[PDB]
Amino acid sequence: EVQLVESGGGLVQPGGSLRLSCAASGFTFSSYAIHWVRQAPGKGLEWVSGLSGGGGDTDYADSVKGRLTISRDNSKKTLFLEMNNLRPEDTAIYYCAKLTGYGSTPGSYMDVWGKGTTVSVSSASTKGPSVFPLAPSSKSTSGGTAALGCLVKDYFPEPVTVSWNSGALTSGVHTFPAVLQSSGLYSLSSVVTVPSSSLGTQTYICNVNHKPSNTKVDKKVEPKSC
Amino acid sequence: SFELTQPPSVSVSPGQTASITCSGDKLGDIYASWYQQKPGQSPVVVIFQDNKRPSGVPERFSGSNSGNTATLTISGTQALDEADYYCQAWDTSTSVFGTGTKVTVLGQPKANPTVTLFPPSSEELQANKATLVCLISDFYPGAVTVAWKADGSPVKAGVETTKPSKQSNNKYAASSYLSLTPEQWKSHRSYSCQVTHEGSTVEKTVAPTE
Amino acid sequence: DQVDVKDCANHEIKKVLVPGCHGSEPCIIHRGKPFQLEALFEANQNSKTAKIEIKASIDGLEVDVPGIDPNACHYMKCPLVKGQQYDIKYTWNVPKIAPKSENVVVTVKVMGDNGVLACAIATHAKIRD
Repeated sequence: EVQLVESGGGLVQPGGSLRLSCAASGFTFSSYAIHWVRQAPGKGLEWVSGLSGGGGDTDYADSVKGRLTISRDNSKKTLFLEMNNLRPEDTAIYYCAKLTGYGSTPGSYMDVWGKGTTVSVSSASTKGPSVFPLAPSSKSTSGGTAALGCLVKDYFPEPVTVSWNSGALTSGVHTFPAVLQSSGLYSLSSVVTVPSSSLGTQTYICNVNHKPSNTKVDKKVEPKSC
Repeated sequence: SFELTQPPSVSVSPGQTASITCSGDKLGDIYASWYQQKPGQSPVVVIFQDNKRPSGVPERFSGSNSGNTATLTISGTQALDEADYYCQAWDTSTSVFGTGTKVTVLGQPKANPTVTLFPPSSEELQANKATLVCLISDFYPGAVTVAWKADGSPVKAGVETTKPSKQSNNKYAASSYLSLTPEQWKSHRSYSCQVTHEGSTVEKTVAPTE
Repeated sequence: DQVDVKDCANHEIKKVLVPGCHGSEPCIIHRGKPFQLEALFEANQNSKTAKIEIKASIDGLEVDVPGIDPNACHYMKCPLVKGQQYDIKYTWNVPKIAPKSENVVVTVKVMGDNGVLACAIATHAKIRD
């Protein structure tokens, strides 16, 4: 019944601005304080801002103080977070969270949280991946298995989805988590452990899709030749 | 603002009681709550006022705030309890969250990694760049140390290793990439990816090939 | 009897009694006669202090409420112990020249050492002779 729905995140250059909304339902919105809590990739929760039910008490964290402002529209049952003059470190997923009361006190707890919305701040710009073949080992393996794959390198932003043979092949496929480099560009690899006997006859194409850059790349991976 | 310090990780055997601690200068003067964030999901409260469990949260979860230390206590830990746990307390108007304690339940037996090392590609090399890829699969529990070697000697720069993720088999996977110039690649005779897990070192090697 | 107020904190205030008023019905404060007000609340924290802050409004316009003792520790047992229940009995003498009104919103916030102790708004006070 109780539901919060966030929106407004996006890829933004340093110094850019975003407006986050959190649309609530299933409770008397105005009777309850609602707070923002953010979480950088692979890190812990950081409290950002809060606001009493009446919009009376704005409170911020020293880190975001001056650049973020919080607000309510009670008729619309919605919490807002206007983020300006954004900084890379402000890159994270931003959750809104209902408190158990009208006001922040030591007893207060966050009883409900949205699914979150994602803010990314980077001097990077959207760039599709370069896709390189990882040809199968000439020595194969001790077993009759061969490992071939594709290297998805230098892409921004996430996500990239990799399919083999247009999704027909799902057996030995193992796409790996991506790595954020010094460049601020991402790179990932997908590998398919396949029968070594098939290499000559059977064709493997990897389908690398990057919705953000509106490009899909289809690389055929063949054994390397001298 | 005041800081709450929690252990970075707690590993527990199935059915063993886990004990996460949260310490602050004066926390017995205030109330402490606890949130559980399972990967890819939003946080959820499990203990709300030092010693209070929300209707719905399993009876196994308990709390305390004596000695300026708050203590979550999951008795009979199961594989469902396997998540990141964050304590929280109020510095007047500021919500102070703890560092985070990742609880792992050891339900699988120890599993050594499966290393796969691909050399640079003719396509990359033609682009005046060169990247070596070390893919790591099926290891339990989820901790690995990568070392790269060039002609059998430690390499430092270019190494961008990822973070142990969990596969659908509940074993863990990781990658590591070594960037070089085409010339550096050819100047040596072998690069190797040495993966150390549970005291056992698995090594794979590649070499420039005309 | 028991009066109705709206909480502006975290539900620490349990019951609020004003002699001879009831629920959400007009509650008549008389100029020049002492006004008494009892509250039952739960301490959300250890605190040695308790400061009362009043903001009140008369027909929509803010008003300085005078001669209010800000120290609540003069009216309950202090120090406060986290999780224990307390019974405050506050007495404020309404000045003779206090302006009469049929629309009165009063907000009372109590601050402690570690944060807000309690908060409530009351809309049903009426000032008369």
